[PDB]
Amino acid sequence: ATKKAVAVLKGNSNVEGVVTLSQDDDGPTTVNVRITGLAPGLHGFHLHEYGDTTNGCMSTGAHFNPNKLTHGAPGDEIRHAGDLGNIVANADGVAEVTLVDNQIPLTGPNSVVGRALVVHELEDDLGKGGHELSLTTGNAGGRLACGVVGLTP
Amino acid sequence: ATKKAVAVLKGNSNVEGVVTLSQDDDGPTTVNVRITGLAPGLHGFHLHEYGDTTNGCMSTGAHFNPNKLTHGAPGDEIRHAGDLGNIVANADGVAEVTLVDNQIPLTGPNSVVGRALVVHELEDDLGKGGHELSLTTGNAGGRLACGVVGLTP
Ligand SMILES: [Zn+2]
Ligand SMILES: [Zn+2]
Repeated sequence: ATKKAVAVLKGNSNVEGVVTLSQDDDGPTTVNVRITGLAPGLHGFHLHEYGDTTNGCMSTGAHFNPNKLTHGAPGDEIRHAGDLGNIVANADGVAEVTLVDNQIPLTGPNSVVGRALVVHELEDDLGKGGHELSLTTGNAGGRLACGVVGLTP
Repeated sequence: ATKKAVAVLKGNSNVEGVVTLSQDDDGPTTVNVRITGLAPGLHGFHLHEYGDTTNGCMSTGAHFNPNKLTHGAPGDEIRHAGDLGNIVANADGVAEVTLVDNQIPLTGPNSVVGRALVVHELEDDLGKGGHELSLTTGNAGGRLACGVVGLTP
C-alpha cells in the first residue's frame, strides 16, 4: 500500500524548502528533501513532536520520541524516532538528498502525519559531542525553517 | 482520551489566523476559529482534502469528501465532511467563532490531521444557490488563507 505526505518548510530567515515522504505498509519511509538558502555545510534535520507553528518553529516541541530514548544518529540503536541526522548544503546553499528511515511511519500509532520537519542552524553532533545538549538536541542550534507534515495524492 | 490539533492560516494577502481543534473518542470535534484581516461579512470556511501547500492554497484540493456527496450546509444531510459553513467577519475584519462538527474526527479513517483548513473570499451559498459551483465549492470564491492541521499537546 502507498501513502504520501509533504511538508513545506518556512521560517524566520531566508531558508525555504519542500520535503516529500512516502511509504508502503510496514515499510521504510522515503524522504526527499530540497531546501535552499542554507549556509554551506552540515545542518541538523529532524522530525519534531508537534505540527504546532503558532509561536514560530519553537512550538513544534522536541524531537519526536515515542520510545523515550536519548538523541542519536540515524544508524544508532539509541535514538529519537525523529533523528534523521544531517543534511548537506552545497556551495550554493542548497541541500538535496534522499533519506530512508524506519521510525517515521505515515500510519499507525507512531504516524508522523501532522507533526513537523525542522531544519536547524548548526551541525547535528549525533549524540557523540559530550555537551549538555548532545543527548537532547544534538546541539544543532536554532530553528531555520519548519513545516507541518500533510497528506498528498 | 482527548486529542488536539491546530492550524495556522496564511496566504497570498493580508489574512492570518489560528484554528484549534479538539475531540474525545467518537465525540464531535470542537473548532475554535480566530482569523484577522478579512473583509467584513460572511466567508466560506471549509476543511479541504490535502495538507499540500506547495502551489499556494490551491494544492489543498477540494472540500474533504469521504462520502462522495455534494456541497451543503453544516446542518444538512447531504454535505461534504469538510463543509463547516460560514464564518462572520465583524466590522474590524475579525472572525472569532466556535463551531462543533461530527464529520471531521481527529482519529480513524476519516481523520483530518494532515489536511487543510481554508478561509475563502466570498460567502458560501450552502448548495442552495443554483449556480454551477453551488454543488461543489458553494461559489465561495478564491482562497484567502490556509494551514495544515497539525498535532498539539
Ligand atoms: Zn534527537
Ligand atoms: Zn463542500
